[PDB]
Amino acid sequence: LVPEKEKDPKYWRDQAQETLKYALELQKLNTNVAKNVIMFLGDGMGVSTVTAARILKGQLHHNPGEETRLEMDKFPFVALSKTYNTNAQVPDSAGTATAYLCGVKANEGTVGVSAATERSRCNTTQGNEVTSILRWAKDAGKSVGIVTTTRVNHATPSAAYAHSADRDWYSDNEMPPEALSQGCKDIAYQLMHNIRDIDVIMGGGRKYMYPKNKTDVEYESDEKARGTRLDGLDLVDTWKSFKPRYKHSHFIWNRTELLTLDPHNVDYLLGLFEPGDMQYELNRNNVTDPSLSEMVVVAIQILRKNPKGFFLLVEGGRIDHGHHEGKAKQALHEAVEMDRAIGQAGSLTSSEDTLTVVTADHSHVFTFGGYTPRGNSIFGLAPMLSDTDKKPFTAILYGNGPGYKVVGGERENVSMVDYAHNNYQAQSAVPLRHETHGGEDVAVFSKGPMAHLLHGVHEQNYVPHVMAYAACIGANLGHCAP
Amino acid sequence: LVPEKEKDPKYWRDQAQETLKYALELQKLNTNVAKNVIMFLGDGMGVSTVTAARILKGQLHHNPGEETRLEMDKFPFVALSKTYNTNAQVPDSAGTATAYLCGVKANEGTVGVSAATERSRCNTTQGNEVTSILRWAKDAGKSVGIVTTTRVNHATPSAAYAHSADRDWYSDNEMPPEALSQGCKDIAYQLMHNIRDIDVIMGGGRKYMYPKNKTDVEYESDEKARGTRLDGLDLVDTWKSFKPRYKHSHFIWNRTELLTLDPHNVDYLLGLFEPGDMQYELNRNNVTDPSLSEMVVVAIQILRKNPKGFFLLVEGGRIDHGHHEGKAKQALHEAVEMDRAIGQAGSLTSSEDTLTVVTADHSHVFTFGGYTPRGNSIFGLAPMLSDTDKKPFTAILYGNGPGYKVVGGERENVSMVDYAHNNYQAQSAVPLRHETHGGEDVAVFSKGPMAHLLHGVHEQNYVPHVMAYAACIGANLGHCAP
Ligand SMILES: *[C@@H]1O[C@H](CO)[C@@H](O[C@@H]2O[C@H](CO)[C@@H](O[C@@H]3O[C@H](CO)[C@@H](O)[C@H](O)[C@@H]3O)[C@H](O)[C@H]2NC(C)=O)[C@H](O)[C@H]1NC(C)=O
Ligand SMILES: *[C@@H]1O[C@H](CO)[C@@H](O[C@@H]2O[C@H](CO)[C@@H](O[C@@H]3O[C@H](CO)[C@@H](O)[C@H](O)[C@@H]3O)[C@H](O)[C@H]2NC(C)=O)[C@H](O)[C@H]1NC(C)=O
Ligand SMILES: *[C@@H]1O[C@H](CO)[C@@H](O[C@@H]2O[C@H](CO)[C@@H](O)[C@H](O)[C@H]2NC(C)=O)[C@H](O)[C@H]1NC(C)=O
Ligand SMILES: *[C@@H]1O[C@H](CO)[C@@H](O[C@@H]2O[C@H](CO)[C@@H](O)[C@H](O)[C@H]2NC(C)=O)[C@H](O)[C@H]1NC(C)=O
Ligand SMILES: *[C@@H]1O[C@H](CO)[C@@H](O[C@@H]2O[C@H](CO)[C@@H](O)[C@H](O)[C@H]2NC(C)=O)[C@H](O)[C@H]1NC(C)=O
Ligand SMILES: *[C@@H]1O[C@H](CO)[C@@H](O[C@@H]2O[C@H](CO)[C@@H](O)[C@H](O)[C@H]2NC(C)=O)[C@H](O)[C@H]1NC(C)=O
Ligand SMILES: *[C@@H]1O[C@H](CO)[C@@H](O)[C@H](O)[C@H]1NC(C)=O
Ligand SMILES: *[C@@H]1O[C@H](CO)[C@@H](O)[C@H](O)[C@H]1NC(C)=O
Ligand SMILES: [Ca+2]
Ligand SMILES: [Ca+2]
Ligand SMILES: [Mg+2]
Ligand SMILES: [Mg+2]
Ligand SMILES: [Zn+2]
Ligand SMILES: [Zn+2]
Repeated sequence: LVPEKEKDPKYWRDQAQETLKYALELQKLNTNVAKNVIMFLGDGMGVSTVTAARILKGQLHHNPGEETRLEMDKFPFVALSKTYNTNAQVPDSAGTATAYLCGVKANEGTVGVSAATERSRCNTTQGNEVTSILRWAKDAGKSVGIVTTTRVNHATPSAAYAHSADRDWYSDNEMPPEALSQGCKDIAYQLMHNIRDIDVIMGGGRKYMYPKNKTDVEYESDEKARGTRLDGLDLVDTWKSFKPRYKHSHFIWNRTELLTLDPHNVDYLLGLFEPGDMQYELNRNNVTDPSLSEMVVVAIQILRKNPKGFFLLVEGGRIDHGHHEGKAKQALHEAVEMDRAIGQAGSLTSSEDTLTVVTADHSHVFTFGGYTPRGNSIFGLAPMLSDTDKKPFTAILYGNGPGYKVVGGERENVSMVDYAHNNYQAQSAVPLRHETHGGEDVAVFSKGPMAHLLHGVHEQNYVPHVMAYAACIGANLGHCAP
Repeated sequence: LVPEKEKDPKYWRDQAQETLKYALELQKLNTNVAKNVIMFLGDGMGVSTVTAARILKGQLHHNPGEETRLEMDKFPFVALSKTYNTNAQVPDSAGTATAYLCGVKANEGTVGVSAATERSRCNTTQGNEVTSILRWAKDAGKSVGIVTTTRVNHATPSAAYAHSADRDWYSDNEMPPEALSQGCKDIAYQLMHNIRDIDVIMGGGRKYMYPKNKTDVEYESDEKARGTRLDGLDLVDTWKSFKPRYKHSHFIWNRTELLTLDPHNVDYLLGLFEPGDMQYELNRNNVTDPSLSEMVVVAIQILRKNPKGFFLLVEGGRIDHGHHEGKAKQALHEAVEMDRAIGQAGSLTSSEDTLTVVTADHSHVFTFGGYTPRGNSIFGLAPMLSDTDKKPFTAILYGNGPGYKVVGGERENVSMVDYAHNNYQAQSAVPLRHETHGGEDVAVFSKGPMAHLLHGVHEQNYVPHVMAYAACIGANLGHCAP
């Protein structure tokens, strides 16, 4: 390939010098207070995923891809974070969630409780609850918002509002008899009850709000889509029942309604768009369900109204479930979508008053290599066959996962399959039903007020302490001297 | 496990707040000029590797390891860098070397020349040479030094002094006939000939300095270790012949001589401790060959004398051949050794005048996962057996390494192997003679004067432009503007 400009050294020299110029300008720091704080979480968005998603964004624009700049690559400050859990070398989504949201690391499986709480032991929850940055923001008067493509009671969003001993306790249906008897409340219940005045809530997880065997509006025929609540409660009503009557509060379940809403009119918005998790972006129906980008836009429009500010938590989410199934095309595409929503949030907010942080809870066993040439598709094959089995191999390869396919002592001859298909599973070293997480460190991109405080290699619990300090919320309100 | 201190939230909160205080203290930036510039290059040290080497270091101290802090983890500033070559999506060791040393991105295989030079096309070299930061320093009066565990003529260090159309041209013995007739000179020749006043040069690669069929001093019996220069030159003598007589210039080949040298006496040092690349740190002979840290200590002592300053290029090196051979235990120990050398250099220099940068040329398809518990050995197994083949699997798994083991249609039952052996090769998805590189981005840790300028995600060619600007060398000397 080699573009003709990339053959000339002056091109690279000017490129670096201009980057040097801006780097020198960034010595003048943004010490302003963070009126708003927005946190993007790519579930499973390791540095390997970020690079591959960069190539994909550019390749979808008929470019080689390596030289493309993701919206998160345009953030000025980058830092790594150590994801290890108190119990787990390779962490889960729940324990990490307690770290970057509540400011404390916890055991695998727990949500919003310290390491003293034992998983599935409900009687150890009491006294060990840890509040999240969401609460600190609402307690400081700011509006709060949660947007995700996974269930609203999934592990990543649940750490914002709930304090449960097990992340699997989505509704009272999944709770064991002892847990209910000890007084534990399910995650869905805690969504409406813990913090009642949560301004914006959008995402999947509809079935966990309606009583059991109740028929779902979008899929009335689906037995899976039926409600799960043994309590016989309409939590959707319970949502508005805690809201003041004089305040306009709407519940929506499909995209047509979402686009029709006027943000100046809506003071509280609850949107459950699917019984379970929302579909992948490659499988989304254009008319019925909304994309993450549009969902983030309407949220900011609603939340911008509060003069005290707002906190918004967005989760790409589905990247995790994508890597879990070994379908790199699904996961990588989800990552590009979140990047678009990050760029849109840049047009809806100002860098002077809004602190934006893009990070991930953990990495994955996703590997992308094979000495591919410049421009070679991110889902493409290696240039040469393996010296051993004389068979070609994909550039994308997983360590462990369901992509391991060995036919009778021979690895799959990939030249005859559709490896570019959306649901193709790259080869694996160890067969597993689902691919595992990764203990590697993840990146933290930060732009805005006090983003230079997210420097270097530090722990994962450190991230929310920076945001809270910049916004003058939480425990350390020293950024604004009284 | 669950450390008892980590069960209390106040522990994490205090620790995070402490990180905040120093983060704010780093708002006072280091605008001093860089008298000295030290660059550590972990050959193949991806984000997956730094985390694993972190776990290893702490575990060698009978600790869990995840909480351990590598010397590079204590650097204040981290940044990601784009490694792609002009010809290759997944880069090689040579083209990357041209970027972070000479400031321009190049084709795979070319060293010290721009993207217009074609691999093995010797007649395209003239006019396309790009100078390195090593040259800018020696042209600026500072002493210069190269320390590596690979051959002194290998790909990574060669970009410092040489401008060759092919990295395989170690000596004239490996050069094709047309290259010689077109006037191309080998790398080893260019080491002594391109830059005559290179103060310190240490590493392997003896055979490329001595005439053909000669005898290696350490191994008189090995025919492979016998010299290879068909031109019949003693490049060691060529070294001293260019050095001034009034300046003391010593050549050493074993550890006993190196530790006996007095740095106050030595003005020029050439130390070749092996015919080829030096041994792994796990197989190094204590008396004959020195560790990288020992080489760095004495090297810094010699170069510190120059009052105008010094530049030192260090390469852990053997990390790459460790990943290539699929033996993670070899590579990881190599990485920890490089980290120790970073700590040694930290006491020998001051952060006020010395800019230290640690980066990598590329990544590897090396990943570790499996939801292992806290402390589980980095070379240990997963907690549970795979649901598919009902056999255990190692935590470390390679994408496409030689570790692929199928015994009669089934992957190897690892309960029967010594996965802790130093030469064990973790399992892979695709069998190859050597494991491939990785298109993932690498980290750049920076401490010292103007280290805050290596921020965010930028290209790989940008690293030397920061160092040159801080040291007031190269084209842009505006940092010391009158
Ligand atoms: C993996 O499967 C592929 C099938 O896609 C095998 O490669 C295929 O090889 C056949 C012959 O071996 C090729 O068909 C024809 O071969 C003759 C050679 O005499 C030639 O006249 C034709 O031009 C044509 O190539 C076929 O094209 C080729 N397919 C591809 C996609 O390359 C491959 O051998 C299998 N690998 C192993 C290790 O079994
Ligand atoms: C992978 O290798 C391991 C280790 O050789 C195999 O596990 C071994 O399986 C045998 C079955 O013949 C076990 O023997 C049985 O053990 C229990 C008590 O341990 C007892 O109920 C029986 O009387 C019988 O002796 C053996 O202990 C076990 N070894 C270890 C170390 O766990 C495993 O089967 C191999 N997997 C495959 C798929 O071949
Ligand atoms: C709406 O979604 C449908 C299907 O999900 C898309 O329709 C495709 O349109 C392209 C050309 O635009 C055709 O090649 C495909 O065959 C169509 N597929 C189907 C199943 O109808 C449509 O592009 C989407 N519209 C958007 C995203 O605005
Ligand atoms: C999405 O949801 C709205 C929910 O109201 C649906 O619109 C309703 O349609 C029924 C009859 O089907 C009418 O009686 C209601 O008045 C409508 N509601 C509103 C607010 O207009 C709508 O059908 C759905 N849109 C899609 C794409 O399914
Ligand atoms: C020199 O290297 C040797 C390894 O060759 C180290 O001594 C080894 O100690 C272990 C510990 O049980 C023994 O298994 C080996 O047999 C020993 N080998 C030899 C050759 O003594 C020794 O500690 C090293 N010394 C230093 C100063 O690093
Ligand atoms: C390393 O190098 C030194 C010098 O090359 C070696 O010391 C020599 O030892 C021999 C005996 O084998 C003597 O005849 C020479 O006079 C010594 N040279 C000097 C300059 O003193 C030494 O043998 C080597 N050490 C090792 C472990 O190989
Ligand atoms: C709660 O649970 C366990 C029994 O599962 C028991 O150790 C203990 O007595 C109870 N209380 C606390 C505070 O853990
Ligand atoms: C360089 O190399 C080849 C030698 O085979 C020849 O075609 C050509 O004349 C030369 N090209 C240039 C630009 O010197
Ligand atoms: Ca829907
Ligand atoms: Ca030796
Ligand atoms: Mg999630
Ligand atoms: Mg090398
Ligand atoms: Zn996760
Ligand atoms: Zn390399």
